[PDB]
Amino acid sequence: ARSSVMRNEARIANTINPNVSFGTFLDAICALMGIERGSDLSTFGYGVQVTGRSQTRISTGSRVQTPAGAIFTVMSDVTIPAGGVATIDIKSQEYGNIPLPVGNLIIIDGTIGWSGAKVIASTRVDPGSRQMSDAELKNARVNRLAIQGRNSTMAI
Amino acid sequence: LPAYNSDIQQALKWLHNQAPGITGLIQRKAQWYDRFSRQFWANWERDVFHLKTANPFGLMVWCIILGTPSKGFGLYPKNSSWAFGRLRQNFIYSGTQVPPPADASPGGNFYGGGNAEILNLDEIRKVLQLRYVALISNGSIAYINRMLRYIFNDDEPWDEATGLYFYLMDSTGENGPVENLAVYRKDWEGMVLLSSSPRTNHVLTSTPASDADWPGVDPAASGIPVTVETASATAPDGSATVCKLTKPAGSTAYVSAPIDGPLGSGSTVTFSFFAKAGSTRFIAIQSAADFPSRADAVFDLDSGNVISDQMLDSSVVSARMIRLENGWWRCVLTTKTVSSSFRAAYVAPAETNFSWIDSNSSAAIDVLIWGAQIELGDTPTGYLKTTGAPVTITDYVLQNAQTGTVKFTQPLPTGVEAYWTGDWKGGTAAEPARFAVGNGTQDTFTLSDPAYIGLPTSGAFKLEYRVGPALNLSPQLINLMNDRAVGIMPTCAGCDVKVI
Amino acid sequence: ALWAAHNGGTPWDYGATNNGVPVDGPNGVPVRDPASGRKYVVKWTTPIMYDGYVNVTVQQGSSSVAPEAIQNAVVNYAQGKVEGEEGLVVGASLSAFEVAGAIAREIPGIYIKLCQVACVAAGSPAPAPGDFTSEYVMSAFGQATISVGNVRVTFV
Amino acid sequence: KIPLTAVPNQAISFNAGSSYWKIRLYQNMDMMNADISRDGVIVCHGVRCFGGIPLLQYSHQYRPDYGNFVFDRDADWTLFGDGINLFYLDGAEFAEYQALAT
Repeated sequence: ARSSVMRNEARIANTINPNVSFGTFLDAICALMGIERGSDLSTFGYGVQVTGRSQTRISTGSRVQTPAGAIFTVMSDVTIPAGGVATIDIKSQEYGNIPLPVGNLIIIDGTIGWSGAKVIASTRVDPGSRQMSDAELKNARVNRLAIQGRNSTMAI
Repeated sequence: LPAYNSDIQQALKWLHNQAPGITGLIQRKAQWYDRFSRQFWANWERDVFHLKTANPFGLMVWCIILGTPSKGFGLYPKNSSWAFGRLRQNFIYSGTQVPPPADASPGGNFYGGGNAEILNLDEIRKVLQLRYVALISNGSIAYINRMLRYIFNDDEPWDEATGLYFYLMDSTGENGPVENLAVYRKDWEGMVLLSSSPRTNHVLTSTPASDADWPGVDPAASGIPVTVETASATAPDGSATVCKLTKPAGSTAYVSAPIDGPLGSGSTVTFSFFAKAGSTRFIAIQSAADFPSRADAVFDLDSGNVISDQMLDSSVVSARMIRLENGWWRCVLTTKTVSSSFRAAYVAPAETNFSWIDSNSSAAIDVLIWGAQIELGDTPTGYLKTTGAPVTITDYVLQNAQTGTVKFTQPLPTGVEAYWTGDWKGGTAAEPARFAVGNGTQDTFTLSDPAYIGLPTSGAFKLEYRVGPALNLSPQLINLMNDRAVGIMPTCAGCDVKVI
Repeated sequence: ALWAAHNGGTPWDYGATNNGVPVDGPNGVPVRDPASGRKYVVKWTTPIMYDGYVNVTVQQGSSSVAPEAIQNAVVNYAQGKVEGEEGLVVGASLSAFEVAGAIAREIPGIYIKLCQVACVAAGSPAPAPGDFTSEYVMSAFGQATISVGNVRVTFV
Repeated sequence: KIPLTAVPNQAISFNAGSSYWKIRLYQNMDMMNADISRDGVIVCHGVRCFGGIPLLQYSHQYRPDYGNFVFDRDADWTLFGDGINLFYLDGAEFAEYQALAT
């Protein structure tokens, strides 16, 4: 108990200095300006699937596109006899991935279901990827303090 | 990298299972240290956390950090204030003697006296944030405004319809003449934007006449070509000039209205096609190009969603549907191609939403068509009749700009109403504003009054703030900040500050 | 860029019908605001283009060099390739002494006889040789330019 | 540079910049920590360790004319001797670095 409490108290002995991190520094930098989180998924819409008839695609299937990006689906749906349905995708990593507009390849295979293919009508939502971890926060603070350093003419 | 446990319960051992006593002691010590050594720090950090600081002690500490006076702030509506308790009914008007006021803050009425006293902690949090912004600012106003948006509107786009909050225009004026106008006209066919420059419409025939008029082409030669004829149905514009075409089974056919070529040199192509209710709920279109580079699209007539559209070249831009009343819609298509080899445009019916223009038919499906047009742009415009030749019309021209007036090429019909947008008389009219009331024969009108801005605000070393009512910002703070002693606004030596 | 720097109580309009010619009369129509703002105005000017005329007299010595080499060395010095010399920036006078210094630092072991200069308004006909001088004081709101063919050299 | 090793708790003394130095490194919770002493008298206690920023923060400590210490990356007691280093700077070099900091 004594060692734990004493170490914990020593952990945050000085915090006002901009060297610290992990939330306290997040607030300190948001005092001027700063965003956090920024870790989403490249969620999509309007998938393209041609398959057999009256079959169901199981959720959380695997999809791969040519530079070997891993993409999972979201919702399970049935296929009409025409052979066209719309799907919903998601990425494996919480990163702002870039999808190449090319016909995809399949990793996890359901029966009689092929042609994971792009459509130009699909919604594209670009996700953040933990864009600001700890150090670019100090870089932004440094840049802003450089900005406020200048007077009227020198800034111009 | 190696883990650190720091857990009290590690003292207990497998020798100790059916021991209520020693385990009780160790566990109770565990909750004691959890309460007074960890949860305490969590709460303290959450309170010193400024965006949602709730402790008045923390706010006072922050004020001491910044050095500001704090007498003008309501410290607490809390229980510790005078005359606040569970009963608290003694020595007061409890309805026995005289009806007392009911809409008031909890506690005594004497607290928060004066018109400069603020009683909602939220705007105190804002005032300290603004004070720090002032202490860090150098004088540039744009970043002050971006701060302002972040702190009040929480980084959310504004709406001038309530005349919202901004620093000011300064000695610099807002605007003089009018630039970048637009024509938003409300009629039967909904919103349409217009262009001052004359517009070209290369459609040869506004409506088909027969199979000879719009020829049909069949690669497969597996069946009869699709037929075309003109039937009678209630057109949206007020006539009966709709067209029929049905797709018999075992045919893969498409009819194309012959159009001149080339249409343009690698620029935008805006195909248009009226949406008419038919037997099938889907309509297929195609804008062909050099073989192979065709780009096409399919519209959901019933629901109003685009489904099928593809890459063969770098052609398309976008495709979107606009609703019309009584079972009709508006369909557009946009395309930017690096090449310029436009050849023809094909339109034919399809069974399902995902069906392609060149897919085969399983049965007989029927659909209506009317009013085709093509133009070189990125936004749809009004419809105009064509026959045999392109029809080019300039609808409006700005006769006097500084006056604020416009003369139209023709007298507008009765019931035609129009909007506009741009910058004029120093104002902003991003939301469309009515200006014209067409009774049938007039062609001269004058624009209305935008939301208005005090454009010049002339004077060196002069600055004041302008507020909107939508935010419901208290007037107590408005009275408060006019003072200089507290020093809670950005300023530069040689000027003067006014809240309004 | 200009709109980024402002003081809050100082206008930017300037001109006395003789200083640097402004781009536009009432305003240069700046953007309204990147985020939550309306139209603003600000004024800036541009310098007056000039043309400089220089006479140089040189003796070959013991090695022969084409005149175009010296001409190109001078003119691309005028833009300031070399560290330590900014060039003919706004409000920078021109003197034959500095031109000779640039020539000398560019190539040593050569002899220079005479170097006189002149500068008049742009677009005017070429002036007489009696219009030259050693140094030409040039105004605060003026910009001087040089041309390869404008310079005339004499290999006596 | 400073010769080190991979041990969770260590302390070394060295003579550089015409002054006597003694640094103690020890792991605490998750982040590295350091204690610095000069000429037998304490200087500062419980300095958190981070990549690129100097160890000595307050102005009166780092130098009238002395030097300072900087870690290239975030430290890890298992990585010393392989890919993670500590470097010392004299007055002039540290001043140049500080000018480049802004």
